[PDB]
Amino acid sequence: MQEQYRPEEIESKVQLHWDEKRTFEVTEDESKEKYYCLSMLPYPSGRLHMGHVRNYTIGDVIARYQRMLGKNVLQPIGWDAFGLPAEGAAVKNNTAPAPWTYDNIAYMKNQLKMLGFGYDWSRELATCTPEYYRWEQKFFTELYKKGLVYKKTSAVNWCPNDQTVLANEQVIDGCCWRCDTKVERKEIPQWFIKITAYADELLNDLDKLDHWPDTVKTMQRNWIGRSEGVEITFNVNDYDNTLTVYTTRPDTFMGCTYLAVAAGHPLAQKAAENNPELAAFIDECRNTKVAEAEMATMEKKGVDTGFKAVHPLTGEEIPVWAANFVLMEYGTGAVMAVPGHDQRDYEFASKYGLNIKPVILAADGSEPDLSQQALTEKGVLFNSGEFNGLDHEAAFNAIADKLTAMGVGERKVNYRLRDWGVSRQRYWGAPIPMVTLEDGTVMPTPDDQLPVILPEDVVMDGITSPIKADPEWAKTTVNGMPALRETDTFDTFMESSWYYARYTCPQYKEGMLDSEAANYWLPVDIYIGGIEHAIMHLLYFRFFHKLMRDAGMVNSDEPAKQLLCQGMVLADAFYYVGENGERNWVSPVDAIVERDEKGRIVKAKDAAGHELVYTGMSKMSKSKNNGIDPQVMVERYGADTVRLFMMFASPADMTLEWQESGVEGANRFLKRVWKLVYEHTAKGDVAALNVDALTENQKALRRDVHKTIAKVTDDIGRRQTFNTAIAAIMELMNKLAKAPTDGEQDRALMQEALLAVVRMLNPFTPHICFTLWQELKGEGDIDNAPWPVADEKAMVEDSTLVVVQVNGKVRAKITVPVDATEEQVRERAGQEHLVAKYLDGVTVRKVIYVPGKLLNLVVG
RNA sequence: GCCCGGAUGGUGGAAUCGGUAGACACAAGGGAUUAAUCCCUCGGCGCGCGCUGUGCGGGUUCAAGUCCCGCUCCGGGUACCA
Ligand SMILES: CC(C)C[C@H](N)C(=O)NS(=O)(=O)OC[C@H]1O[C@@H](n2cnc3c(N)ncnc32)[C@H](O)[C@@H]1O
Ligand SMILES: CCC[C@H](N)C(=O)N[C@@H]1[C@H](O)[C@@H](CO)O[C@H]1n1cnc2c(N)ncnc21
Ligand SMILES: [Mg+2]
Ligand SMILES: [Zn+2]
Repeated sequence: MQEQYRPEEIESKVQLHWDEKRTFEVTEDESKEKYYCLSMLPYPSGRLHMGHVRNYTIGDVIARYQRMLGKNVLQPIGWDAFGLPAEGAAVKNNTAPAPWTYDNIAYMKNQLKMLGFGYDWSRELATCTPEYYRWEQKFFTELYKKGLVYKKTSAVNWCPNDQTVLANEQVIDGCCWRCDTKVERKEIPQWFIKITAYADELLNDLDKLDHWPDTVKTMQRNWIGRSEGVEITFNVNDYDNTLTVYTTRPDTFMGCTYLAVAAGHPLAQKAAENNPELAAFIDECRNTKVAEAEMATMEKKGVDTGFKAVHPLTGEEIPVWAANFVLMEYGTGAVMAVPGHDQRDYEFASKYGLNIKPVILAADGSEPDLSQQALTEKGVLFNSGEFNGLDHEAAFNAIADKLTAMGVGERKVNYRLRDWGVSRQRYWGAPIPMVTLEDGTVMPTPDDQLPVILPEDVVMDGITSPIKADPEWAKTTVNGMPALRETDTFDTFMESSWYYARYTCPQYKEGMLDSEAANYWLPVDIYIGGIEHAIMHLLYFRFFHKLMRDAGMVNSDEPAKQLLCQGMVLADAFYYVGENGERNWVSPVDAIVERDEKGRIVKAKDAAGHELVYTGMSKMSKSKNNGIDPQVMVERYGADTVRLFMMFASPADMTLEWQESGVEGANRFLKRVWKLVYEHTAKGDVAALNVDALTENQKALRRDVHKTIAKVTDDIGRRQTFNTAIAAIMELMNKLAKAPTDGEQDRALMQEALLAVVRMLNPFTPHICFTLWQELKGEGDIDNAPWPVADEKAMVEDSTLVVVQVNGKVRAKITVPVDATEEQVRERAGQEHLVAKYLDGVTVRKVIYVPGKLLNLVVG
């Protein structure tokens, strides 16, 4: 062992030992107890950033911790290879998307190995290979035959000149980010999977997931949005077709003064032939972007349709209106509007001067005041004909039964959750196995023709997909006649919805899953990822597990037992507009900045000379070009230093703002650990520790060693608060530094401490601890060595601290024996001069005493 | 807009079940050997003391960073970024 700590010589040597001896490669061992520690697989963007490093350091800490407890730990790593960013970069760099992705996988694999995460590299998966996507294609065709797949029309962003589908990200400030023209909605047929079939199952099973956080669960409940209500049907005067509308407040039905409808309705098109102003409004709604954010934020405009719907109960003609806020997707694409008891409809009725009818009494039983706002609260009916006097429950059922009896109404469970649309029209994705014959009939691709392989060797113009551009690729022969297979590709969430299952048997050529291997590992014990995936991915993740369960592939009802949603690693984001209106995102390292007195950014230039637009802090990504590469810091300070800093800076779940300051404390700390072991082991071997032959200084030191083990085991195991665990070890290291190591009992005690401390740091800093474990002469490799257990006899306290307050404010602190009564604490508290100062000339009104913790004397 | 989080010294954070606010670190200042290491000071205002202090305004309690009511600002998601 050298005196100086040199990471460059140590770390690469230890990583080679793990690869050659195959330390973290594991099989389905029936003797050992299993632990599946899963981190979410990355998109191969190009470089890693500190967002990636935080995610995988957390998982490797848990995987190494659980390994030391004596369990067969599976920590897999793969690649979510398909995606949009591969296509844009391929055209820009003059390559195909396939080789761009494999080079990024090659680069990032090296970075992960250099960081030294104990992964099972034998179970590696690239989702862009046909070995992977063959089984989801096979699963999709099986899903179609069960009746869980269907085709329908859906709104899509469409740049009209180029004639290509754009994503939400590619639209910016109205116009399209490539060319100068406004983006429009286009109705296009697409494949959907019936996730709403499993709506109640996904919703109700959140109760069983007790080890998931309430942040994620409450978000999913509100996303699914189950809702029991009534679909009311209407007739129109000079129009044949009926208008059906959904509502959760049928009690307020007698106060319905008008009806609102979305722009893409048959009634709106019928009326727009004669009416020129309505025709102008419908063509304006093309510019409405496909996103809930910009749909709600815009001003709630509208125009009168002209047609008059007949209110079934009152018999009154009410005007139909067009509107922006009326979603085509949610409900029936049409609503009853009660402005008297809905804040959205009140604003609409106030603007355009529609009738505002009050039909619900206030809490007191008096008529409502609707001069300022609507009365959203539920109550007793008035101004409702026969339904007057009824409460909310009776009014709901009475108007439901009436409209059911009339035959223009029905009770229905409605979900906010829509069906999962999986058709994309880009190249770099798994092809959808569906075939349109010469007949005209559409049917699944047969089993002999699976997998429908995507051709990797291609050239891309940028506008159209090469598989779509070439008409020869689509050709095939099914049922003894020509046919055209689907050129649309899958959503990238499809590949990430079952990758966790495929890790159990990735080289299994027989089917989608080997059930012996799958049921051994599954369900997942801990699933670590971003809070960014709270809803979207995690809902598909769960949904897809239930489909595989119903297929008879897996036993468990839920895929993951525990979820650890780490906070986002944030960073500043800057950009300047290019020559042809293209957003060039500049990195914070390049950007020269002039700050405010408070800290906020005011101006923003770069090295060249562009006025950069500051878009606040945001998550690190290649999209906004604000990711910070760990390769510089790893080569400077070492992987262990980088890893330790990410865990020490903040607790896992909390959102971190990235900063370079703090890294030097981790490097200095590892030098202090190295120095203390160097000075200890240089003296030589040690004697056997006599437990009951120690001084009070030696007894107290050993108490702190075992108390740190109890804290660090709890902080990692239960709490996942790694910053408090690392801080607890830093305290113990400072006490061990000050402790003298002269005699036999001192060095015997120092052996026990250093063996414990090196084991507790092994999860965080595995490279340095592997080296130090051999120098302390421990049994075998540290990776397989057992986790330290605290001794209950060693941690016994003789006395306890007690704080002495006077009217809440602290005046004294005293040491008192553990087994001590309230009177004994009061007597000791009286002897203190700072306590007795505020007790003179005043009476003790009340005495509060927390056993062995606090005393608060309330004084007049 | 809607849903879910966050705000604590110059800085990242600790206080685990309402009970000592600032552990453990970084940055800064000064000292001590002669880049590296070890010491000292470190929320604010006026001392081996007193008041005050956890984004802003109220409230409950013997006691509030923690619980309650009303806001501000900052982040995540918002169905084609992954
Ligand atoms: C399952 C599948 C849908 C996952 C998908 N392939 C994916 O997300 N790929 S990835 O490359 O963007 O990320 C991989 C992991 O890293 C986390 N992460 C990313 N950015 C940050 C950040 N700024 N801060 C913290 N964590 C981040 C992210 O949540 C994920 O767990
Ligand atoms: C309180 C007065 C009645 C009120 N006016 C009402 O009918 N509300 C509908 C229902 O009560 C609620 C369910 O979430 O959303 C509304 N709703 C139903 N479909 C849609 C849609 N497509 N778009 C926007 N909101 C909708
Ligand atoms: Mg602050
Ligand atoms: Zn365009």
